[PDB]
Parts: sequence; structure tokens; C-alpha cells
Amino acid sequence: AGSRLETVGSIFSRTRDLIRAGVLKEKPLWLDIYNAFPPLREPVFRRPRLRYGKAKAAVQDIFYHEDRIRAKFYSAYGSGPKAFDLFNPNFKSTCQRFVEKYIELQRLGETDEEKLFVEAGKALLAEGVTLRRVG
Amino acid sequence: SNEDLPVPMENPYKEPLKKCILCEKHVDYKNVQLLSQFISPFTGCIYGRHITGLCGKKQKEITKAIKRAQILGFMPVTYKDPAYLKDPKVCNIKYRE
Amino acid sequence: VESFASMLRHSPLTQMGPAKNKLVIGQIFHIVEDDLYIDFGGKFHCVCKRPEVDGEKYQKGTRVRLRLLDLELTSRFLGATTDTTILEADAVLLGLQES
Amino acid sequence: NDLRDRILSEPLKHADFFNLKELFSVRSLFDARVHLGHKAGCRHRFMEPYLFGSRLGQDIIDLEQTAAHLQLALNFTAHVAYREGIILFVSRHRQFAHLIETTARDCGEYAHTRYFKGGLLTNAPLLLGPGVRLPDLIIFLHTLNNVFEPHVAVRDAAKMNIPTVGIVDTNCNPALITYPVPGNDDSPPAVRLFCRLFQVAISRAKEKRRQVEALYRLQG
Amino acid sequence: PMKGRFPIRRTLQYLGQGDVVFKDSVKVMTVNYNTHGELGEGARKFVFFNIPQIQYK
RNA sequence: UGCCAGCCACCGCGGUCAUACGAUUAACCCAAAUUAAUAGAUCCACGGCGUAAAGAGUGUUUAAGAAAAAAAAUCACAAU
Ligand SMILES: [Mg+2]
Ligand SMILES: [Mg+2]
Ligand SMILES: [Mg+2]
Ligand SMILES: [Mg+2]
Ligand SMILES: [Mg+2]
Ligand SMILES: [Mg+2]
Ligand SMILES: [Mg+2]
Ligand SMILES: [Mg+2]
Ligand SMILES: [Mg+2]
Ligand SMILES: [Mg+2]
Ligand SMILES: [Mg+2]
Ligand SMILES: [Zn+2]
Repeated sequence: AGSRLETVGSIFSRTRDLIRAGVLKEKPLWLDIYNAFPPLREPVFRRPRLRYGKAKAAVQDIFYHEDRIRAKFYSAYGSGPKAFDLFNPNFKSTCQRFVEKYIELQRLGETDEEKLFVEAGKALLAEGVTLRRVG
Repeated sequence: SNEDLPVPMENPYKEPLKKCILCEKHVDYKNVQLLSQFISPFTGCIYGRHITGLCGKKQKEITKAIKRAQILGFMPVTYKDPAYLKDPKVCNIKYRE
Repeated sequence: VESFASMLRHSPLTQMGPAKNKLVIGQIFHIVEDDLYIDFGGKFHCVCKRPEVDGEKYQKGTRVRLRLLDLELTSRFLGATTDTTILEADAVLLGLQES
Repeated sequence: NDLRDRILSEPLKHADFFNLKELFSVRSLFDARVHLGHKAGCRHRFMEPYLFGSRLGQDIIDLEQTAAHLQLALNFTAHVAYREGIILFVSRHRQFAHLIETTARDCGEYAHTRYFKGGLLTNAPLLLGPGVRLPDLIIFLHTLNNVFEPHVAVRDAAKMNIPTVGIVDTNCNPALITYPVPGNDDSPPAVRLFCRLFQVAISRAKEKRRQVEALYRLQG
Repeated sequence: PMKGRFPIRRTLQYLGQGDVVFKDSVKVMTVNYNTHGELGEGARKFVFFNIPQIQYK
């Protein structure tokens, strides 16, 4: 008949060696195509064991220095008056304007926080955005 | 040499830890008013954490304080002192519905 | 060629950071009697209850002003391996796409 | 007979034979919402190496890896479609059921989107008919069923010696699927994307079949 | 033998294979070694392996 | 014959139709030996210790051992 054991190995293994003994006398289609283009990993059964002890994930949380600025933008003024759209691919809000004003003020050689912040804030008061200034 | 990668930075968006109503205050057993607020009006009972909503430290200090104000004779055991019934209301208990 | 992280970086969702109390613009793809299913575009749709204010205006194709509360609704419960997702997000209806 | 073995052994020697490379890009999948996962609470443990990073608690899939896999996926799908074999789209997702069914009928391909009767693949002859031929390729638009378990047909196909191509999400268990594509099964532009990508892969495959068959008929 | 962390040295073979034989002059042998250092390392290794072979022979 | 007379190394067999008893008949296996009884040879744990036999009511030390780097910080406050 065949091998219905889901655990034992990848379908490639089961099939290939099944044929190999002469039990299955008809090669399936998918076996030949699979010989042509093997996928990244062999689909072998693995047991979803939970982690114990000091073992933690390998994920790297995602952060940039831009965010270290956006943190202070939000800290002062709040979310931008332009609202947001995740529909528009290239969209950039008030916060992005603030980030790039602060970047171009950073290459200017000002190491101080208040200078960069307030002068990128006037740099924004020039372009026509309204910074509410929440307490 | 890809400069768009992530930074191994600490969380900038990290919020401030919330604080008990007494967080970095100080409690003495010599103010019976303060201790009154955390006590039940009709009973003279001491509200649990789920009502007062204080950290462990501040709750324990509140309690030790209530006891110490009671046996020395600063505060009555069996009721809230009438004077303080009309004070500000901290707790989440609604008795009357 | 644009590296993927490069695309991630300037994308309007990253510029937002935390979704908390955010101002978002969204669009309604589906309607039930009182209930508007609103895609603001993040991942999950959120859901809203049609207001007494201009009830008949919010419709199919209608755009709305959302106040985003949570990006997606999830929490862990007693003796669970993994959490439980609602397949929704939390948002409030402020007004309709003021123009 | 000899030239049948010709017509079949020909497309295997050119990796691009259907030219699917042009159907999409990293940008394509990016505006398709594909890169978004569930929370890092809900994450699967076998979804770590396909993942990119955790942005404020919400996971992000790696779209370069996604592109690499999905390439092989549509490659394979087309390759069985040319070789004249059955394809069944499974999903338990009620949002997109109609979309998928419409995709299936329009590919001239089969879809089960509905309650999955337990012994369908395991016990075919009693369920479907006295003797029956079985799907050569299954395609999952979700690896889940509405109770958030691995969908039966994963296990069943795996048992039935059938390859499988599906979209895993941050919370799915990939290990028993033949060709996974890491991506977003939850958001609508995503499923529309995947629907049409698989659809076109199929249409191209069957077309090439008609034409190379016409070639075979002219050669004599 | 299972217990022990290098049980292959409690083998009878490992005792007859290790080769040093001592002259008829040698009677007492002292091994003075140190616990903590990376400079006593190979010595402790000499204790933990070879002393078995020496002694057996 | 009928829980009787008996039988068995272990399980067990006999209460009216016993392939287990006594006696036939066929067979099987040893063979100038064959069975019974008693001792040996062999046979535990380099296994284990929540629920099965097994972590002593607690702590310290003597003997006797074992060892890379970290191995003293504080009550969220009810030791004696
Ligand atoms: Mg009698
Ligand atoms: Mg008789
Ligand atoms: Mg007998
Ligand atoms: Mg007899
Ligand atoms: Mg033994
Ligand atoms: Mg045990
Ligand atoms: Mg005993
Ligand atoms: Mg004990
Ligand atoms: Mg003792
Ligand atoms: Mg006792
Ligand atoms: Mg040690
Ligand atoms: Zn506090």
C-alpha cells in the first residue's frame, strides 16, 4: 500500500525508499518534480516542545535612532494633526518631518537636545505644521 | 554595510511605571486623617489592596500605622472618627447603590 | 534594489510606533445593521457601532476617522501555552473623514 | 510514447520555464501587508527563523525569505498544473471563503472551504466513491481551523503522501507542510494577492500545456 | 559501566593499553597538584587519566 | 468415577457428557536406561528511590571526599 506514518520522515524519504524496495511500482508525479526542485528544508515531523529554564527566543526586536527621536516628539506634542494613513505607500506624517529636521540639524554639529528639538520645531513652524504643545 | 538595519537599543517608547497614591510620600501614625481615608466608615475595617490600590510596602506601612495609632490612643478602633467622614474619597468602594 | 529593512524603516506604520491613542484614517469595506467593519489598513480590521450622528452617511466605501487604541486585541489566560487573539483591533469612531 | 516522455522531461531542465519571477517582488509583498504577524505572545516556536524582528510587540516576517520560498511554491504549483493533476485549496477562513472558491472554479481547480469531514483523504473510497483519484497537490491559504488548531488536511495529506503548499502565519506549525510560504493569512489584500498569484501560476501552466501539446501535434 | 563521567577508564583494556613501566629503583611516587589555575590543567588531566595506567602496571 | 477416588513444577483438573483421575486405544520423546527427591552450577543493583520497596523531622561538624569564571544583599517586615 504505502507508509502512512506522518512522523517517521519527510514524504521524500518515505516515497523514495518505498519505491526503492519495489513495493510501490508506480512513481508519482510530485516525486519527480520534487527531485527537480528540492525545497529549503525537508518537511520532516517535529515535536512542538515548549521552552524551559533560561532558554529564550532568538528574535531581535526592531528599533532605530529615529524612534529615539519620535519618542520625544510624541512625549511633547502627541500624535500628529495629519492623522495617519497606512493606505498610502510613501506617506510621511508630522513625526517624519520632525525626524528629518532633527537629522539635518544633527549633521549641523549641535550636540544639545533642546537646541535640536526646538530649532527643528521652528523648522517645522516654517513648513506649516501645527505643533499643539501638550503639557 | 547595510545602514538600514536595527539598533540594539533599549526601548525609547518605554512608559513611566505607575505609582501608588502614596508612592514616594511618607506615612506616620501621628496623622489619623490619612489613616482614616483607608478605613471603612461603619466598621473600622482596613481595606485590602484591591480597594486602596497601594504597593506592598505602602499598604504594610499603612496597616502597621493604623494599629500603632489605635493602641497608643490616636485613633478609634470600632469606627471612623466623625470629623473625617467628609474627607476626600480615595477608595473604590461604593456602599450605597 | 531596495533592501527590505529599508522599506520597513520609512513605511507609515513604523513612523507611528505605538498605536496608543493614535489618530488613524480608515475605510469601511463591510456593513451589518449597527456594525461597521473598518479597515484602517494595519493588519486586522476593527469594528464600530454606527452613531446617532448622521447614521446613514457611514456606508460601503465610506471613509472614517479612527482613534486607534490597540493595534491588535490579545491577552494570556490561566494555564495557557499561547494567548488568544480576537482577530480584531481596538479603535474608536471619532467623526467621518472630515473634509 | 517516446515524445510524451519528451514533452514531460522538457520543462524540468529550465528553472524559469513559466517565468514566474516577474509576477511579484519584495515591494509587491510589502504593499500586500504580508510582512505583518500576530503578537510575540502568540508566536509559534518554529516561526523564529522565518521571522525578522519584533517591532513594539508585533512580529514581522522576513519578505526576502518569503520571496525565496514563494518562488519555489509557485514554481511547484505550476509544475504540477502542467503535468495535469488535481489541486485543492483548503481554508477554514470565513472572511475569504468566497474569494478562494471563486479562485478555484476560475483556475478550473478544486476547493474545499468548509467543514472538513474527518476521513476525507484517509478514507476516500467510502466517503467519495467506490474508487477515486486523489488530489496530487493541496494548497493551504491558512494552516488553521476556526478553533485555532492545525487544520486536519495538513496531517491527512502528510499521511497520504501528498505534497502541500501553504501560507504559514506567526502562530502556525510549519513542520509537516511540504512547501511553506511565510506570510500574512489574516489581512484581505494579502489573501487577494495570494489568490491571484496561485491563480496565474496555474493559468500559465495549463496554457503552456495546450501550446506544447500543439507543438507535439505539429511535429508529426 | 554507566556512572562515572569517563567510564572508559574503568575498562580493563584502558589499564593495560596505557604505557609506562617503572624501574626497580622507583618505589614511592608523589603527585603534587593544584586545583585552581589554568597552569595546573594538564597535570590534573594526568591524574585523571594516566595515574590509572601507571598504577595498574 | 461423578468436588467422590485421585492428580499438579506454575496456572489448575474433578459438582453427570473429564483430551488433567484410574484403565484402555493411538501417539510423542528419551533409550539400557528412564522418572522422582535433594544439593549444586546459573540467578539480583553500574537498577533504582512523587504516586509502586526506597530522600532519615531539621541544621553543623569529625572522618572522608569533590572543585574553570560568577559565588554579601538586604526584609516590603509575621525569626527567636
Ligand atoms: Mg456426596
Ligand atoms: Mg462418560
Ligand atoms: Mg501434564
Ligand atoms: Mg489419564
Ligand atoms: Mg544483571
Ligand atoms: Mg520518576
Ligand atoms: Mg521486605
Ligand atoms: Mg524531607
Ligand atoms: Mg540528619
Ligand atoms: Mg519518623
Ligand atoms: Mg564542580
Ligand atoms: Zn508605591
